[PDB]
Amino acid sequence: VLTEGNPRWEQTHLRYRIENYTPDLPRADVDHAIEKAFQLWSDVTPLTFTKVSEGQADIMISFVRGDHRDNSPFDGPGGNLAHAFDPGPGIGGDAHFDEDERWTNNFREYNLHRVAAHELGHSLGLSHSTDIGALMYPSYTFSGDVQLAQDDIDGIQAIYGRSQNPVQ
Ligand SMILES: CC(C)C[C@H](N[C@H](CCNC(=O)OCc1ccccc1)C(=O)O)C(=O)N[C@@H](Cc1ccccc1)C(=O)NCCN1CCOCC1
Ligand SMILES: [Ca+2]
Ligand SMILES: [Zn+2]
Ligand SMILES: [Zn+2]
Repeated sequence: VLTEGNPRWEQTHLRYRIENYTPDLPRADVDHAIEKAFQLWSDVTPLTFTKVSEGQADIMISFVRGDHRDNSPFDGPGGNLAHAFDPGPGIGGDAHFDEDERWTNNFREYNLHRVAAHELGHSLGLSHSTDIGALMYPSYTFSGDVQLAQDDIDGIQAIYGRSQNPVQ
């Protein structure tokens, strides 16, 4: 079961920029994990996201460590892995990834795509789920696959509406 709060982007076409990259995995793997995480939400709602190299983007992603000037510092390896801000200007919608963690793209601890998809749901306005199988559950889990559970479909669609088009 979810628990939704309030703020939500009053525009269906957002833009995002990936400020920097983890030296842990190739640039293309980072770009693609982020892209694929956005693609999940886009599959069930009328939202659209566009990667931007520069200019004003709505969602700014960055890998940071410890105190990164936003009043909520990271803790090093383990524990807090990342965090995103709910819809709004400035840091609203932004997502920071704890650089102290090793970011992977497989079963090895801390699959970037699995954490990014979770965080980005926050940037859209999603609260957490109680359902241990949903994507918005409060702690990291990797079934080997990352697809929205009913809880996630329901929570996000309640805010933005459902898609018209099928999926794949
Ligand atoms: C679900 C995850 C993919 C993401 C999750 N990230 C955040 C955690 C809260 N971080 C955070 O910084 O919260 C306050 C905040 C929120 C927004 C902006 C600024 C500040 C979230 O999704 O709400 C996380 O780091 N969770 C940690 C656990 C944790 C939770 C909150 C705070 C600190 C640690 C985790 O799963 N880490 C995996 C290891 N463990 C640790 C022990 O329990 C079993 C899981
Ligand atoms: Ca950490
Ligand atoms: Zn931060
Ligand atoms: Zn969360």
